[PDB]
Amino acid sequence: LLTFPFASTGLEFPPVYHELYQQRLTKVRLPYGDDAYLAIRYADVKTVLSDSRFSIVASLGQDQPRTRAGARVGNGLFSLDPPQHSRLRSVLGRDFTPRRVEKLRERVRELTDQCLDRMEAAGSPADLVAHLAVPMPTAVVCEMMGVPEPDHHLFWGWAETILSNDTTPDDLIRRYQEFTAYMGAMVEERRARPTDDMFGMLVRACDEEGRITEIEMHALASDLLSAGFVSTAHQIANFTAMLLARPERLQPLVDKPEQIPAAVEELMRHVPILSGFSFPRYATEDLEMSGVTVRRGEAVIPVIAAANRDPDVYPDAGRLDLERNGLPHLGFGQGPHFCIGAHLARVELQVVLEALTERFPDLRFGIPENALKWKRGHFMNGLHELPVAW
Ligand code: HEM
Ligand SMILES: CC[C@H]1[C@@H]2C=C[C@@H]3[C@H]4C/C=C\C(=O)NCCC[C@@H]5NC(=O)/C(=C(O)/C=C/[C@@H]4C[C@@H]3[C@H]2C[C@H]1C)C5=O
Repeated sequence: LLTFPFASTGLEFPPVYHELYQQRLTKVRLPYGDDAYLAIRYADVKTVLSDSRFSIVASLGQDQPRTRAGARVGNGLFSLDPPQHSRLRSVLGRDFTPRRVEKLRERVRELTDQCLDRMEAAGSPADLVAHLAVPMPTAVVCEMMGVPEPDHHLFWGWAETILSNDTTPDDLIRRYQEFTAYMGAMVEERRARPTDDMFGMLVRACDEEGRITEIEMHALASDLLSAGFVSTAHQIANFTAMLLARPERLQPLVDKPEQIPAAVEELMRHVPILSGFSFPRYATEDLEMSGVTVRRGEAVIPVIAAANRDPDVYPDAGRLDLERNGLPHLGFGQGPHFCIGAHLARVELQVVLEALTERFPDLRFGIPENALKWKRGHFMNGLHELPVAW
């Protein structure tokens, strides 16, 4: 069988997809676990993520298709189908609606400003990744939850083990052991004095309301502290890099600040954030997909990066047109597991571009472009460093 993931470097979209779009659904072999079909068409990836005939749970003895040694199993939102998924997620729901998240815009700019003060203080050329991409989204969610600043490094280390393809079940055991004790302390302390942060709301939901159990309370906090900043950090650098590599660099968004939200959406469609793939889904009944009968139990991988370049949904899909304003990308997913932080991420990315254009309109790469240190063979695509000058 065709091997997957496919060869690519940086944010390169590999040409093999232009072949597969014209072809029927094709089966592939993965680094670990069972084989799977590759959903790449826009409508198919949508069906995998939102049709109730595709379950995220391997309830038929499947060995999960994956790029990581130890399979991704736990008690959080990615381990559940509706309605069970829907009940647990509703514990967090109200805190991530657009109405709640628009309120954080001011603070997001505050932290973004503080990061750039430090970056500018360090002198040109400086590493945008270390000075902004990493600290800002980390600070945002950690202070949403109630995690103090000097412990941020701990949650970065835990998050990277989850996302590293060389993680064994043993490392995941270690992470789990270390994360449970740390959150174990915050629980005791919030039981000994309430606080108006988000982990404190989880403690009320477990202890006062009986809505959730202790391990569910822990799981939800793990989900948000694992999925909640590393992806944004990668995108801040990926987006800036895409923009700085063009002749006009940031000038168009300097000239037309009102077009920043669209640029954020276009970049979300264009950037192949993933080197691997997310969770496979499993057909719960026989069904037809791009000329193939997918049988009950068989796995299908939703390749978000290919959906976002469907040749019939997006004309000239390889072109980054910040005015494209195309049909809705699947970059935050779709259906039940559609990113709970989608708006927070849009807010974070919009503000970063506001602050960078208003402050460094002549931003530019600080090293030659071909010297850039793209991460090789990682789960997410991105940069080890992003030197910038101004
Ligand atoms: C650019 C930044 C981000 C991107 C590209 C992104 C993308 C995604 C995607 C595509 C999914 C669905 C994956 C699948 O269904 O297989 C997802 C799920 C999730 N994301 Fe995000 N996300 C981003 C930022 C965030 C932020 C800021 C948060 C903060 C809460 C977050 C928390 C989550 C959680 C908890 C889930 C699982 C939800 C569920 O299973 O119900 N992500 N993300
Ligand atoms: C740019 C967007 C990214 C996105 C960003 C973060 C998510 C990752 C982290 C989310 C949750 C999390 O760790 N919770 C702790 C429970 C343990 C449980 N046990 C596992 O082993 C496990 C995983 O490995 C999960 C991997 C998630 C892949 C997700 C990524 C897919 C892309 C679309 C579990 O869910």
